[PDB]
Amino acid sequence: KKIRTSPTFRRPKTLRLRRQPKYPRKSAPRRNKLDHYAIIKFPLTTESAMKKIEDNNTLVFIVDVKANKHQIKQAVKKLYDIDVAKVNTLIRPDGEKKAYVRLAPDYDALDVANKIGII
Amino acid sequence: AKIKARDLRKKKEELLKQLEDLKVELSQLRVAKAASKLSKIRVVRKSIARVLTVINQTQKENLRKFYKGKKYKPLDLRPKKTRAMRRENLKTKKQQRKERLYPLRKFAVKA
Amino acid sequence: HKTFRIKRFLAKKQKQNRPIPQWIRMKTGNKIRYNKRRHWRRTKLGL
RNA sequence: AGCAUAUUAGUCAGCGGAGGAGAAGUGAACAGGGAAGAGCCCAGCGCCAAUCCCGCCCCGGCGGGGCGGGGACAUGUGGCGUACGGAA
RNA sequence: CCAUGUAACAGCAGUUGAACAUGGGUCAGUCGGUCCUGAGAGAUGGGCGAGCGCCGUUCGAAGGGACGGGCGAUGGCCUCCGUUGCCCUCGGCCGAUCGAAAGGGAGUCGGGUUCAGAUCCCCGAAUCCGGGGCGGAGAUGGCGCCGCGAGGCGUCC
RNA sequence: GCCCUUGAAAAUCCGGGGGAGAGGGUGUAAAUCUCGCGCCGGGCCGUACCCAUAUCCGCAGCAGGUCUCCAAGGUGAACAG
RNA sequence: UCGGCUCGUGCGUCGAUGAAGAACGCAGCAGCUGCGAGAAUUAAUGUGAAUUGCAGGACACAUUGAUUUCGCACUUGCGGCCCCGGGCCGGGGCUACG
Repeated sequence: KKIRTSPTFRRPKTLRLRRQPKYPRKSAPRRNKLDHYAIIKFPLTTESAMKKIEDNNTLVFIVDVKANKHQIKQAVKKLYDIDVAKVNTLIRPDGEKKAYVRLAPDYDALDVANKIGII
Repeated sequence: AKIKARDLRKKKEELLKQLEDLKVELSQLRVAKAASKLSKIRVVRKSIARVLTVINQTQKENLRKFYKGKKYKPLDLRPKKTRAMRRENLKTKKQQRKERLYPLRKFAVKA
Repeated sequence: HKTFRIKRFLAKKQKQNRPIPQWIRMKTGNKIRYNKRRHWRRTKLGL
């Protein structure tokens, strides 16, 4: 009751064990260094930034380059205890990343900016 | 009255709390960027460095106490002299018998 | 149309095209008198 | 004084591999004098797996001791012994 | 580039400048890349090679993936799927991979706004892809007790 | 019409054939080329400007060279002058 | 003349625990130099009141006390496996050949 139907010999499947290391190769996990305080460096305070603050309900920040929109949004929410509608990002020709964080309609970007220190 | 490592030598949660306070202070200083605050930027940065250094040293000394006596330990807890040094007095019974039967003698001449 | 690496190279080359701070002329052992300045038309980047 | 053998030259360039040293153990050698100085080990042939590697307990070149399981090994590990001889 | 300000350079000059100085400016699921393979480049097997390597690209035990069943997945403690080995079972070669900002490739438009950005910002109206509600669809139909009820029951189809 | 020239590939997407199966017992159940609504999400990188009798290459603000899109009236056959 | 050249002496120590080299970044206010998101340096020890171009260290008088990037691919492109947290997002650990 064992007949080869096909004329091709394939390599039979064999057991593949999961690793059970006798020691971790690293004593401790590497600490995350792109935390919320490292994500937002400082708010941009320029005439265009002030226009965005007072007209678009948008805060302008300079952020880390490796940060993405999800990380920037979460970091802003945690640092300033606020809600974010959306985040647009660009990388400036000097290499810094600039983020326009549009806040929720129920939040006044002017009051929040005053709390932060700008305007 | 800055932060000094001896005063930090404390539980992990309290050290993390102090680190978070320092991070908030540094963020406020960067937003502010007066002469006094512009000077405080470096003080707060070095205090952050000091607290993190104390945290890492405490963690690694605890890890070294933990893995002491174990045959296998993480590579960073293993001595790092030099790749060549990490890669002697055994004798065969024949050589041992040769040394025992014919040891080097202490002798003087012309006496 | 730029890549990320080319743009970062250009940003670094831009941040180096500024004059020396004036107060450096007041240091004790200062021999510099002005800035390795580059002009976009006079000298071309290594690309 | 051309040039092809020769010379340039086992040299430049090229490739591989180290160590604190390595390697050795036109046109040279031996003897002689110095610097230094140091000798040894297997296989094989014989006798007696006597050999090696890899959970628990006790003491910054991961070893030592005790206890118990797995493997290597008879297609040959270890001890004695290899030319100056060796064993009985 | 934009604004502001103002010896050398702009083969005369300049109250001007792509010059000099200071400070700003480039915002996307929908426009591209990213994905595809095209000529081709190039690993593994194999061969060659003193050797760094290079020849070769189909000339080797080259599948690691399939709804379905029981032991043990019990885990929420089994609705549906994170569970292992096996068969009842299937799964061929264009063997990895790279190669287009003009080729292929779903889906965003109108109005307004700046000193310098907008199919990217705002207002408005859409759309594509991926991931546990409501409605509709599956569809009310055909011996016989009361009934000429179009009443529900009783049964079968 | 012309070719002794016959004018990409793949990703990717869809229809069909077949029928293993699943569904519920008379009020529905399985299931929707997936039908109408409703809910959530779409990360990363580029994006300024010049694009050429001074922003590119030619040693330069050089009569050179450097791929494209749109393009009105008259005359006139006319993207001629 | 705080640089060379030449001679001599001692030592003679790189790297997957990831080197040499490269890139990017880091100062209150370009280069060189020094460093690595703890970035113009942290800790410790010794030393001892400076650093300095410019105001800006309560320097406990027990003067503790001044002086990163360079599993598959190279476009930050695309994954897979196991955990953790927040509800898909974020974090950690893995995943080269011989």
